[PDB]
Amino acid sequence: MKKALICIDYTNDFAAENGALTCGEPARQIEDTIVSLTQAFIENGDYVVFAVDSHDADDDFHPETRLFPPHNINGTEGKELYGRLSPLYEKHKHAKNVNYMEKTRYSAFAGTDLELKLRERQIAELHLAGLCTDICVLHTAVDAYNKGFQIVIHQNAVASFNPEGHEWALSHFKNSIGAQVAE
Amino acid sequence: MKKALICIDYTNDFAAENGALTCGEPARQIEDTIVSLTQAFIENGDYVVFAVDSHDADDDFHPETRLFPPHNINGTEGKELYGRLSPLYEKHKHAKNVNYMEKTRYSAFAGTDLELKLRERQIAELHLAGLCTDICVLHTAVDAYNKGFQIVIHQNAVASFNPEGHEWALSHFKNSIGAQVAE
Ligand SMILES: [Zn+2]
Ligand SMILES: [Zn+2]
Repeated sequence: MKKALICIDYTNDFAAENGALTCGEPARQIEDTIVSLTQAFIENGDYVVFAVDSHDADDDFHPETRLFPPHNINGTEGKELYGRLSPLYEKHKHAKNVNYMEKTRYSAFAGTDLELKLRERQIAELHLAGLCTDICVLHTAVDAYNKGFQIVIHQNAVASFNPEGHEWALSHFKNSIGAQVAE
Repeated sequence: MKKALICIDYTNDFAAENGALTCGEPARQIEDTIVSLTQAFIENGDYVVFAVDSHDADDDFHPETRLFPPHNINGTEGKELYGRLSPLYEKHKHAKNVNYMEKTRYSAFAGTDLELKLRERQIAELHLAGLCTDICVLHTAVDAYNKGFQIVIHQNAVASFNPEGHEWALSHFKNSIGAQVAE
């Protein structure tokens, strides 16, 4: 089918050692694999969306401001893509098949035009990568499922701080959502 | 603020011993709590939705069709509410604040008029109980979260066939989704 890759929240704040909300080693462990995956999609001409948590500094209306320290703030280094993913994007950010999409909830669909863009391009298969397996990847997958997309989870290109949550999520994807979980 | 209770998939097939997709004992273990909860909501005059999985097992177009045994099939006693929840419902089903709502995906919102009904009644706080904690309850909570509802999870009135999934889910509701997890 026509494919798209959604590369979720692979920012400094979620992966870097002093990430404002860092997932730590597991997050950095997938750097090479997710950079390779994303590059492969971009070079093969498939649709690639960098879906990135985006926060204003002064926003007492955002639900997450009740739960979390400031993170992925617009204009700060924390929001920048982590490691070798940041130059990849920089290299390709003008490409037609590359979309940088700011999002304000865990799911890449929520309050965005992701579905609009995907339908325009008649995309039927959504590949998911990024952080966290059992939060943003999960919610995105739930929306994708309910919206009728075929789903592929790249299990070596996703990670979470919580190993048990990561495991739980991969099993949920295979057994409940009926996604393909790919190595 | 205005409250509603969503009582999710508490049916024979998900709770009884011979149930087609039973969670077994944990699901039976919550019967007293979930019946007490639901009755308290009904008698207090709050909105109560019995959200019940309703499948045509004859639909190869349904994502679950080939990948789950027939469950909560219309007309079958497997679809009947479990234990004392069934006479409670039968006693109050006429009531203006009681709604029986069939659903075709895990989330109680997906393809239903749940949100319509909640808006009409100006519901601001959504209470969730039922089965399974990490499947239908989870998907329902993801949707409720993205749709901006305050969420209360009734810990002793939810259960899963998977203990690790159950614990993971309650921590997810409290920590990521910002729900109140009530004991
Ligand atoms: Zn955030
Ligand atoms: Zn079902």
